[PDB]
Amino acid sequence: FNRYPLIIDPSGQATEFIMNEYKDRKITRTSFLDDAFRKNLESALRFG
Amino acid sequence: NPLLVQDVESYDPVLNPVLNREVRRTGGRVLITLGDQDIDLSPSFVIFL
Repeated sequence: FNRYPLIIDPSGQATEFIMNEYKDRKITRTSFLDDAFRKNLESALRFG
Repeated sequence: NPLLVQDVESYDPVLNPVLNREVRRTGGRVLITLGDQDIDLSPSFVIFL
């Protein structure tokens, strides 16, 4: 991808595939509704 | 990077977390809170006063 992907997975397989694929890089699952989105976003932007 | 600091009689208390090794490990990084901003502490750092 060039632009960041937007995944549409009604079955939930793609999210677990992404979890497994980037697990070695310490991938974090968050949500837009969660109030911790700001801190997680800033931490990701500063530390990969 | 190794660091040598002179005039230690004018010691800056900003070094207190660094000398105390008050590190916070999260996400594989080693976070040191130098004042108000977080810095990823590289393991090769050393300071001599």
